[PDB]
Amino acid sequence: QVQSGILPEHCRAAIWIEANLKGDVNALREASKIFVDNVATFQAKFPDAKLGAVVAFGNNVWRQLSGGEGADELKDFPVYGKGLAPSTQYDLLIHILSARHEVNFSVAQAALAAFGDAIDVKEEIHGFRWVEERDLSGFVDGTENPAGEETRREVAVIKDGVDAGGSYVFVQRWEHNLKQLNRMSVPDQEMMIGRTKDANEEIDGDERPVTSHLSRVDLKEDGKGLKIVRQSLPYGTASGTHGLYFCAYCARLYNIEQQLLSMFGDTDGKRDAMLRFTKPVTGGYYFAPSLERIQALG
Amino acid sequence: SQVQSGILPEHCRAAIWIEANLKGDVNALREASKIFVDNVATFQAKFPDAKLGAVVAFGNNVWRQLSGGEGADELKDFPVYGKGLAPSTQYDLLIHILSARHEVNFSVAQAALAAFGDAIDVKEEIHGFRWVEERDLSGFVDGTENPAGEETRREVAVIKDGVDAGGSYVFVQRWEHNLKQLNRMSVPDQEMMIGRTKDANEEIDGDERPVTSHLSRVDLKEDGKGLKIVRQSLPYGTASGTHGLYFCAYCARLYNIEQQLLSMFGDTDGKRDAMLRFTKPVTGGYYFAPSLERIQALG
Ligand code: HEM
Ligand code: HEM
Ligand SMILES: [C-]#N
Ligand SMILES: [C-]#N
Ligand SMILES: [Mg+2]
Ligand SMILES: [Mg+2]
Repeated sequence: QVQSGILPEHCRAAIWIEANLKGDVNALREASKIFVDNVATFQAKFPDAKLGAVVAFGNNVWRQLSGGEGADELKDFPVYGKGLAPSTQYDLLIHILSARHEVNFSVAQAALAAFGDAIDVKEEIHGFRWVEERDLSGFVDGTENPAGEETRREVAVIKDGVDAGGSYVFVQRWEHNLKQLNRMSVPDQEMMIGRTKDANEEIDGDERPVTSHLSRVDLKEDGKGLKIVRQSLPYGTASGTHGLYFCAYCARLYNIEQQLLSMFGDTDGKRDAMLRFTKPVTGGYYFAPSLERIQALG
Repeated sequence: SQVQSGILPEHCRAAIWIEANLKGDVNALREASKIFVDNVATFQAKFPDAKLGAVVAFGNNVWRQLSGGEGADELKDFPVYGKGLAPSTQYDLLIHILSARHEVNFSVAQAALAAFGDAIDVKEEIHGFRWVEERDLSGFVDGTENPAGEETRREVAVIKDGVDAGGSYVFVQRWEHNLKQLNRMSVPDQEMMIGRTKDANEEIDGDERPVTSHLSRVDLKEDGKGLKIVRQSLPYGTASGTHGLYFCAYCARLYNIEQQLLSMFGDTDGKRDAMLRFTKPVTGGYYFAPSLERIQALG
């Protein structure tokens, strides 16, 4: 019932396509059914890839496709920090992940053939897992990410009601300035993140700044963690733009939004220390329906 | 007398090509090149699993300066072919990194940029990937008649004696495929354009295919001796944006490459390559890849 791209772990490569609807919204119903069938065909042809994919929709388009039923938290991605986090809300998100970039490329081509000229592609990002599963900053990223199908489903997948099997998606492309990062001593970079760089040990919450990344995003509400399932990957060229393509799934949009309000100064007026070397340049929220919901579109 | 590690490896799934111009004094390339080939050895020791190789190669103007004009007799700036059908974008430096792991290539590319620093102006950076069934994005298999095995690849690509022993000439040319235009062609018309069958990859006989077919343009012989080259090309791009083939070839003589270009672009017999119907070259450059010892001896 869940779309195949939400739960797989340790993907080596991904493709994210963000697009606007040019045509009639009804064009998305047949295209989405064709695409999920193409995904099943590619999984049968390349079982070693561990391929998964997700089709997700922006607020305006999803309200039309669903007739206003469910997806109660869905809204256009707002700016956070009064503009520190910009907003680039589009209508459609396609997320393709697997162990093989070449298979993702064929799947991306099938997605574009299915949607055709009904969409205007705004962004296409090719993610790759880097050496030692580190972010391009040199810090390991995924250590506290929910692990195993059971916990990932608990965090990411809606349990009951009309949206059972669905998930909320957040995508945000960051552009790293590695020259500005390298000007920082390793201990200063470690206090900025909240984990040691080489050994990847958590720095105690009482011993690191409240602006450290972990202090901004490891949030609890009366001891219950506001967890999310991250599928982010590094991207870019060595000589041009590079950074992290942030991607997260959650059964509630609330958990993601509380982390953004914290990181961008809206909650307590303090900003994530990572803003010293990297910045977000896109931002969008989407609703990922269940596979049964996609089949019930036409 | 040792060949640079990136020329001969076969079947590497990923590559990075960086093309750049020199901003200041040519001297800056001397230490940077030594640092970079040392970084390559360090990365091979750290990621023995990667099967990493790399090449540093130089354009005519900068190689004449670094070599004092000795050797590399065929080197010259890449000219236009077909009076402009093949454009020319000759730069000063080419860095080619290939391995079984794109992530390792990325670290090596960053080390190359750290070594050369602000002495260079990067003009192009292309990330190549091997596609499904080793096919070009056009859907045709690549590589079938490419020299195979170290022995033949060395014979074709590596200079055997003299001051340039262990070196090679490099040609790079980025093509932009129009897959929509290709898909308007029937499969039999695409097969006559290439000179091989599409699904089974069987050669169409030379007397049964047009003289404009790709194989008829580039499978050239001089009294029965093939003008062979070692190709290291890979597909590149985005599905929604620009994509195609990043053509890359190594040869012990620049002559073999040039005869194929004169043929493909209409200079030899007035006929051009049928692939121009759906794809076009947008860059072009020739470089000289010295042997590892000649790079170590830069100073
Ligand atoms: C430049 C952008 C970012 C970088 C480089 C980055 C990097 C990291 C690193 C290195 C970790 C620690 C390793 C781990 O446990 O996964 C981490 C953890 C985390 N990040 Fe980020 N991050 C970024 C943006 C974001 C954003 C935008 C969010 C949420 C909206 C976020 C949410 C999280 C969460 C929830 C954790 C786990 C915290 C915990 O429970 O320990 N990150 N990030
Ligand atoms: C869009 C650009 C190109 C495409 C799609 C392309 C495609 C192909 C294909 C499908 C083959 C047949 C399989 C094989 O034997 O490898 C081939 C062969 C070959 N291509 Fe290309 N090619 C391109 C450009 C070039 C260029 C620029 C050159 C040389 C300057 C070249 C030289 C060769 C050679 C020597 C062969 C082997 C011919 C033989 O001996 O049978 N190609 N190419
Ligand atoms: C954080 N990723
Ligand atoms: C030709 N490759
Ligand atoms: Mg924690
Ligand atoms: Mg032949």
